Amino acid sequence: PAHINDFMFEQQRRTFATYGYALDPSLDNHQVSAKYIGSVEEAEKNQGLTVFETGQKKTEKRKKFKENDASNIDGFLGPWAKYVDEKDVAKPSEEEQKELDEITAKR
Amino acid sequence: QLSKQYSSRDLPSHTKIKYRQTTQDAPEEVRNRD
Amino acid sequence: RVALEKSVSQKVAAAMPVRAADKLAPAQYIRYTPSQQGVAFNSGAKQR
Amino acid sequence: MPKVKRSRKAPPDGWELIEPTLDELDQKMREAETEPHEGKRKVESLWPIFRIHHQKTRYIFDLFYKRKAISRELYEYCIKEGYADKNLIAKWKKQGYENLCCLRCIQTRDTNFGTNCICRVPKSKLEVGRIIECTHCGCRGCS
Amino acid sequence: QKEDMPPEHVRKIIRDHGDMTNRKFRHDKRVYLGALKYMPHAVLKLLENMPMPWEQIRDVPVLYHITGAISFVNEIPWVIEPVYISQWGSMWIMMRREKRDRRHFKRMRFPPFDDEEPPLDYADNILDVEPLEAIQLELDPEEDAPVLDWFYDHQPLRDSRKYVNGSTYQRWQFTLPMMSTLYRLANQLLTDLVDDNYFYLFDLKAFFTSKALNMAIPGGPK
Amino acid sequence: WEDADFPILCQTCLGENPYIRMTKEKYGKECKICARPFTVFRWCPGVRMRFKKTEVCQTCSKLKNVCQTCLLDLEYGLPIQVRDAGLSFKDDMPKSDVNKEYYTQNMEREISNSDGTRPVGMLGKATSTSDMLLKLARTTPYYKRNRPHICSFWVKGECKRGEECPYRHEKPTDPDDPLADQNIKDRYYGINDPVADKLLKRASTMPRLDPPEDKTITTLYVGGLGDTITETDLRNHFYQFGEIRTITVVQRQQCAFIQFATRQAAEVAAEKSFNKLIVNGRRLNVKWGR
Amino acid sequence: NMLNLLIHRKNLNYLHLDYNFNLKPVKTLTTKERKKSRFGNAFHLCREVLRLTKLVVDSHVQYRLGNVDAFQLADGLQYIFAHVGQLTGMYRYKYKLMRQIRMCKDLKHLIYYRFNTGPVGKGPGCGFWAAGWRVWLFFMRGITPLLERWLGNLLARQFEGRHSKGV
Amino acid sequence: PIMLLSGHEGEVYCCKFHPNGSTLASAGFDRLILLWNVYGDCDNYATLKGHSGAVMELHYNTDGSMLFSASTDKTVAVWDSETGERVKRLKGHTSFVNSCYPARRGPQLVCTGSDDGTVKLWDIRKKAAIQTFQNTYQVLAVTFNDTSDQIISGGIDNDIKVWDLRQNKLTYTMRGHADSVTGLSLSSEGSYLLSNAMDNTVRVWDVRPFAPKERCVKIFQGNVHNFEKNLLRCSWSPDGSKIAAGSADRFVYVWDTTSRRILYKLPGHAGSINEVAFHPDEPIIISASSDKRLYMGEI
RNA sequence: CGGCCUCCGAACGGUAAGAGCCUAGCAUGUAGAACUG
Ligand SMILES: O=P(O)(O)O[C@H]1[C@@H](OP(=O)(O)O)[C@@H](OP(=O)(O)O)[C@@H](OP(=O)(O)O)[C@@H](OP(=O)(O)O)[C@H]1OP(=O)(O)O
Ligand SMILES: [Zn+2]
Ligand SMILES: [Zn+2]
Ligand SMILES: [Zn+2]
Repeated sequence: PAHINDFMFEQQRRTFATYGYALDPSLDNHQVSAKYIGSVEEAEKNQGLTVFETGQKKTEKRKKFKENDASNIDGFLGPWAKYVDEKDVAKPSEEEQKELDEITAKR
Repeated sequence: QLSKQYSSRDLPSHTKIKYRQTTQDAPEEVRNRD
Repeated sequence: RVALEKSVSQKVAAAMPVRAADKLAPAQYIRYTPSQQGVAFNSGAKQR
Repeated sequence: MPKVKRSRKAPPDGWELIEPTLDELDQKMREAETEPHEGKRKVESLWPIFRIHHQKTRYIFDLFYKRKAISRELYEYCIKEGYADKNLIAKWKKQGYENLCCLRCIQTRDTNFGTNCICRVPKSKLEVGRIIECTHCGCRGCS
Repeated sequence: QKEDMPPEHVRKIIRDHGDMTNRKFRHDKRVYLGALKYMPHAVLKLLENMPMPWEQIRDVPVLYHITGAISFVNEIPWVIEPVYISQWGSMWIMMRREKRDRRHFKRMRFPPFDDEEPPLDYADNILDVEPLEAIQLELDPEEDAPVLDWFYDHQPLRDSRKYVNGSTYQRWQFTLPMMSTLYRLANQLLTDLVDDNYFYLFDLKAFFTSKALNMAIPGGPK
Repeated sequence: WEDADFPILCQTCLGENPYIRMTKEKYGKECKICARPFTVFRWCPGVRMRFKKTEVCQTCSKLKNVCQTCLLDLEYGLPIQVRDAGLSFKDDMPKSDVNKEYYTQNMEREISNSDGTRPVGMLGKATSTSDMLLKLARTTPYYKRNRPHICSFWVKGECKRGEECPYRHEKPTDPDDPLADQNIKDRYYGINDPVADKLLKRASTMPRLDPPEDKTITTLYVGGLGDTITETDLRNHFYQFGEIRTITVVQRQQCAFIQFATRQAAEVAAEKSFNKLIVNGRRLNVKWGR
Repeated sequence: NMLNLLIHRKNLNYLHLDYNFNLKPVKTLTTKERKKSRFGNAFHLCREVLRLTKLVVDSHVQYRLGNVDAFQLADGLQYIFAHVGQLTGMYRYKYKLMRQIRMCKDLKHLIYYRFNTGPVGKGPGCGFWAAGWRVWLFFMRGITPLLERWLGNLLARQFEGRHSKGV
Repeated sequence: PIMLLSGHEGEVYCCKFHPNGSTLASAGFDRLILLWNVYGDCDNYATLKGHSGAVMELHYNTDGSMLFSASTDKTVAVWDSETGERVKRLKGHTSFVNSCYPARRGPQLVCTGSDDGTVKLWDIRKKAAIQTFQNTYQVLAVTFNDTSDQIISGGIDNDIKVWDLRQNKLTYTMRGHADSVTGLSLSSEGSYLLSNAMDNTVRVWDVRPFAPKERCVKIFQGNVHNFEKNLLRCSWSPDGSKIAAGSADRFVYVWDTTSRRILYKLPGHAGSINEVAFHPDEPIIISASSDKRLYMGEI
């Protein structure tokens, strides 16, 4: 029943999630060094920045809309505003559709 | 495997033990007596 | 007296059945040492 | 036929220019309410209701605070008559919470680990751009 | 903190589920069932906040289950004592003068609905209709000035920290004009006694002695 | 019901991130083995990877020493039919309803007298993990396990939720495959697991050293020696494994030949040595010479 | 919904509970069904308490739908509370109710024979329902723990099973 | 015995003895300060109140009568151990005050390190600032010099610094720390200073009228850091003999000055040890750990 | 100067017990998923 703090575990988890590498946590009686585990060369080339700590990313932010006038009768997507580079209807290939009808026959 | 059934008789009741007081006959006076 | 009374009070709260529930206790933080050791799993760390 | 008015006191005098907006928003709230329970889903049929609610109260949030095109006492009447959302507003007034979608999206008790929805985490910290659907509102990154 | 919701939320869930026959819900089945153990709480709560015939609509805080299984009116109906007595005394005078001045009172029919006439939908039927003048009595503007506006309010002086301790609605302080007007108005449901030398052999202790001696006062209990 | 400290599952089922998050519910559901209420701990497997949950009583687990989520053994990680047979193991676990309930009850009684360290019974007296099991054992975390199902909507077209199809929107497997419908209870009972029969066919076709005809062929050719080897090193490879009679280390062909003093000793050394007698890193081939 | 789920989970298809909370069979019931379909004071006491509240709610629904009147509503409520004896039929499941029922008759007598002190007539136009309201509310204060215990036990025995093992 | 102490709402960050060794001070997140009897059964009597942020440093006087405490809520505070009630609220500190150091046997004064970018001197009497050396960054550790004429500080530049109280410029800067400076402690010699750092290496120096101008004398291996980056604190023995340290491995580190061997790496703990207190009279140790308790080891 | 005014109704105990038989429901919503010189 170790006792740790959490905010640092949550920062570690944010990193290990969105950057893919993690500060290795093993608390061995063999004194290891602070090492980046997971996507090692990713953390190395990224200088170890965690998903929480601010750092510069020229990553293309996914294309979004913005209708913020709540006076429009049919307007306000507001906080719910769709990302504009998204499809309308998620329809899977006609191929798998015909094959799925066929399999629903097969059973 | 502890059930949730229950009973009218197992409701809490008589929840303090009357301890035998000083004048009635406490184990102290029994320690003494001849 | 001590161990007795604890087991008593658990069996007694059994006859509560309407538990006026207490809330959920503080979160558990546990250190796990797998017996499986190896560079490939846990992506290379000896503890979680 | 409207949200029939209880106070019996006369609405203060900026009501007449939010009048048709409020009326229309109520009508389409009614319609999106009776909108029946399709093969749609059961978790996802409670998004439009918060959409319309947040819609209306944002409208009034502008028309009192960002324009000052309305009287204090009118807008008070229009909360007390259940169009607006006094608590949503008193939070919206915060620094990081301008677009908080549904006032349940920050309820810390509403979730097992004691957090908010990922609907609240700013997308820059996510960096993964996977469409985020907060179950409650359906909303898309309110913050 | 835990915060309120639009009413249409619950209303949608509940008219959605209806009577749990649709295979869609199919798990709130068992939760619905398990909610039966508390149905006698819901009923006591509902019935102790009923709307007190001079008001046409009363709104109350409602706590409910995220699948609509149960709905506890979460409120305790505090009232100010002389306020309450005076209002019901007004009711007394109105009922008597009215049934005297009415040509023939009709008795409504119970059950008011038929056995398989399902319960009606609130919104779709009763939400918007006009609520039908209540049993208000008309107080005199000179005689009853100190109250004339706030009398028949659901919780009258709810918001005036000059009169009410707060938004919890306790600990009231009142003006003597107010009090004398009220007194005069609740004059009907009241005792025209000034002291206790009336109840000489007619009080709790006399009755306790009687009960113990198996004797009976002429007009007292046995 | 039972009460736990944490689950029991392999690394694959167990996860990758250093900080794992799992929620507990006491008396959450019914072990399809012990049939009774268990605790349920639910673990977040991977990024957009299906949250798993503990799926067997901890005693139902310590019984056969397998994974309470991954369902495969915890030492090797092959089907339980396989691992048992690879120990030559033969468990008498009862099957019928009353028989099984009586068995489970006395089993929990007998396991209550344990210290929580290792499975009960023959699970230790079969701990000679045969190189057959070692070789059938997977090497890296086959982390395809935490990918979702086939989004039946997305199989017909319908999965209109965008990318949030709750399931991998791929081509659904033709259930004609024996690797498709393996009833969890049967997989636990070691009852006709077609994946286990596949492991049997694989560990039957996998290369092992061959036997010769006449008993008097006691010369054994080890192919692929190299010039870092010694005759005493070939000996120490095949010396106390019996007695050797002679050894020819062919340096003009990079091989060896052990003439033995016990035929079964030769068999032990060579058959255990097939392609895996790795002293100083050279893949030798153990056969019976001409 | 709760009570109907209870029936139909018990698999009693031949009984149906209608909307004024009367329980009515749709067949002729054999013995085995006559017996399997018996219910006890828990089920029936809820049924009848729900029936009282439904009658109250539905007088109020008539008023707000607009059919009746404020005065007609008040008089109807007074009725309901004085005549709980012949509307519901709860006394048959907790015969200790007649405490309450005698209390509401005594109030009725007091109120009426002071109410018609003058020209006022001895007819229906009297709704002054504070008193009987108090009475049945105290009755409810008392009955809620009892019914919670009985219904918890009914549900428990429904979902776990009855313990004929260690009686 | 073992004598594990408990009662804390959170992690225990700061622990020390009476400069008598009569009553014991511990504290951490909980924004109050627990005090105990060290002897007997290790009894827990009194709790100081008030400090809004986590009490980042407790500091006695050297006799044992007054109590200084630097709390993260922008303030240092003086209190009477006689009472437990605050004598001064040393405010003005523009950000998180980490460290406080009251001068021993000199006139009444404190040097304070904080999260602003300043080292600040303050007087107990004036409610006024005496000096402020802005190097450029937040100041994490401060210990005086035994003349109370230099101020030693450890911050974020790994470059251990000392100010002249009179010449007011950077008197001594010494370097060799592999990463940030986390703990300073002046031995009872008045001369040697002890410094821990998360970089796994801890250092000793000697601040004299003459030291070799490169005064990195003794170095100890074992201290750990992790993704927590919690505060690390160390001490000498009352005899300048045993080096006492905690760390984020759950091992309390006991070395000697002389052979610099591992005298102990003691387990027992569940939490990362955030402060070790040596007894001014006894072979008594109290280990304040992030497991929301303490230990009292006898050696 | 005398006053005195119980009550009140429902259930079980009566209209067999059975095995088979057959089919809705009702529950499940899971676990897994393959390899080389
Ligand atoms: O049995 P109950 O429910 O109480 O009601 C009736 C009735 O009541 P409603 O007017 O409420 O329908 C009359 O009572 P009053 O109105 O006269 O008070 C009546 O009185 P009479 O027939 O004497 O006119 C009668 O009395 P009883 O049954 O003793 O003959 C009796 O009221 P009570 O039962 O309350 O007496
Ligand atoms: Zn959300
Ligand atoms: Zn939301
Ligand atoms: Zn949102």
